Amino acid sequence: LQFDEYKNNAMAWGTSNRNLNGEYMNFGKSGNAIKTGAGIFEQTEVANTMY
Amino acid sequence: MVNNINWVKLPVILDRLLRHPLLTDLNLETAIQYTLDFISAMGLPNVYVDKIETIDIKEYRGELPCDLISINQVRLHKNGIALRAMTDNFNAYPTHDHKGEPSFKTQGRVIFTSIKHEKVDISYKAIMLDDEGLPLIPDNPIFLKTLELYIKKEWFTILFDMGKISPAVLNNTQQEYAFKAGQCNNEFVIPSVSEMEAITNMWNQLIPRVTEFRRGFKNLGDKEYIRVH
Amino acid sequence: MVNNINWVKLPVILDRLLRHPLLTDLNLETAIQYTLDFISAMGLPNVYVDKIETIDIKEYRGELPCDLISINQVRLHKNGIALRAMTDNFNAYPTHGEPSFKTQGRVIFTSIKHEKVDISYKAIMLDDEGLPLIPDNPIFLKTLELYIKKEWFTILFDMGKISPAVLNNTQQEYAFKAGQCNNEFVIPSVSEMEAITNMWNQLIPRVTEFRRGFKNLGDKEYIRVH
Amino acid sequence: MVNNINWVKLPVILDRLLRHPLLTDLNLETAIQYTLDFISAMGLPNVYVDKIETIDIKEYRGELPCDLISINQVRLHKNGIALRAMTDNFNAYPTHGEPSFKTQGRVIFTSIKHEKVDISYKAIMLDDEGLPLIPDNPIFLKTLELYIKKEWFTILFDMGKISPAVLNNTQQEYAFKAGQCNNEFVIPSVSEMEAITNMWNQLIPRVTEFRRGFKNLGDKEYIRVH
Repeated sequence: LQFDEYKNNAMAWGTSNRNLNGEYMNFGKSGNAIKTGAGIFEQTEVANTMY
Repeated sequence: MVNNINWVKLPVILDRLLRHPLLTDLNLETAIQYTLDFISAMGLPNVYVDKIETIDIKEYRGELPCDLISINQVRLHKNGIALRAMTDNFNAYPTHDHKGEPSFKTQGRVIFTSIKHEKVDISYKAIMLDDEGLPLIPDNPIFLKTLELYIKKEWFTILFDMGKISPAVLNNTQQEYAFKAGQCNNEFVIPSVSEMEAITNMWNQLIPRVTEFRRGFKNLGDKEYIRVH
Repeated sequence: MVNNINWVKLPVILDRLLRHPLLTDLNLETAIQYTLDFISAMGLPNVYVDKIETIDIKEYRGELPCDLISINQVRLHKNGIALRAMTDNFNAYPTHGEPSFKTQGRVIFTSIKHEKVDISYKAIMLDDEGLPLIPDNPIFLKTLELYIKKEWFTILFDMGKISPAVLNNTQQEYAFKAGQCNNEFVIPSVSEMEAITNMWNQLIPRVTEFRRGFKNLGDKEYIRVH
Repeated sequence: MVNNINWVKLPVILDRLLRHPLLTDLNLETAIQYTLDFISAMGLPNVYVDKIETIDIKEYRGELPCDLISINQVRLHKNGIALRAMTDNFNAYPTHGEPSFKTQGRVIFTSIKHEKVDISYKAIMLDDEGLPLIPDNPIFLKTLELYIKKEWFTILFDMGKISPAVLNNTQQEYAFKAGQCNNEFVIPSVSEMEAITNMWNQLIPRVTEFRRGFKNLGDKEYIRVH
């Protein structure tokens, strides 16, 4: 129930950590880059977004 | 080597040289350099003393002992796993991912390893010293005769460039050195009756042993017994 | 190399040379140049300190470090892929693949526009002064003494101040000690023969070590039991 | 080349020559000729600097740049198709194909009438002044020191001011360093062997690297797995 809450909240609320220079800087516990993708609520807000 | 390497001080070599009345202006200062030029050119590993020292690696770097000349093997202090050699050109340098086998690299008074924070044991070779801080030379009178001839060869070369020695005297000294410097090479190299048993076990193997470097070359000369069926 | 490179200064070579009463007019100034002729003519790779340094490629070009002599490799910073060599004749030039590099002076021409690359190179080891530091290995020091002896005795022989059999003996003694010193610095040790034993003895060949930093060249190739 | 080409001015070779007191009448005027005769005699393509310039062809003829020595390639500026060589005896000449070029003086004779072409050529690197700029590499300097010494001692031997044994040593001391400086500047590095390794080992051989600017020459040839 907690791993599926990890699977839903990363699909719904996932923010891509690629900087504008195209390099990730969030590093894990062994030193390698954590590569995260864009979720469903970030990929919808690029074209027709409003506030 | 067949014989034992007994140690004598450096003024033994000036008992022999100043028997020649042309070499009487040789000194200890002149004999110290020509002994070290000789020991290094001959390169017999039985002239150096075998020492083992544990040093600690800080950040892919360790501080190396002072009296070292050459490292036989480095190992790890916790495992006993030996380290081979660094073929990497990019050892401790990280990519911007900020990203297998232990290895080492030695240039000066510093050792460059592939491990970050660990103690390593270094089996090296030094010069054996006296009560004084002088080198201590072997007792073998093949070594002492060809060291006598080497110091006589470099001194007579200086007299021949000045013009104070006929060319047939240097040409004879260069000849008599050339034989005794090969005979000294054959003496200090050719294995003993005890040391040919350690080669009889290595050479004769029904199932070949090809990983003695992972150990400390400990079972290089161990007998490979085979069960009888 | 079996032995280690314990560094000593350049006046060490004049304790040895000024023992000769014909070479008493050699200086530190002349020992500096005749050392630099001797490091480069021999070209032994153990005398060079191995440094690594990152540059920034601006537009197919970047500057090069001030103490560079020879580049071992150049690799990309983010990926890690080593750059091979530029075979192109028309690199930065547009009209109307695998990356590559080419270094001539203090500039390196790469095939990538705006990137960073790590350069692993070689320098001369300096001193507290700005002077080169030499190994104390008495096979190296003896033949470096004989190089300065031979180039000085050549000068005297052209002026007529040295017998023709004296330069002939000094040219002979150098030609042995230059090939003996060469083999002293290039024969592999017990620790470096394992890096050749594991490279040579391969059932499945590894032929792509250059994409890495020649890192796994000495790695033993293990085969499972089935 | 394992090393790099770091530049020094011409009078560094006169720091080295005038240590010999039988050469102390040399000038900067004398070093300019005997180096340019030398640099051309070795013919090393690492000493020359690579430049690329787009010219325009008027009618089977074009204007060539002023610093040129040897053209690597000529390609079309619109296509990228390189030009081979003019084997035609009758190029522009009508009676009553593949593009080509032929360059004699400051003129390049092509087989295309009105186009723009890119010429990858090799030039001499120069100073603040307009004088040639030699490598600092102490094998190149040691044999350029011996080249100007050999050509000065030849003049003396013809004048009868130098014994045959002095010139015969300099003719021999040059003759060894002339091969060593050749081999210093030609033998490939650990990075230039990968231009050769990816080219030598090919299962489907590539035989059309001249149409490109020799760009894909040392590219690795990958085979799919099936």
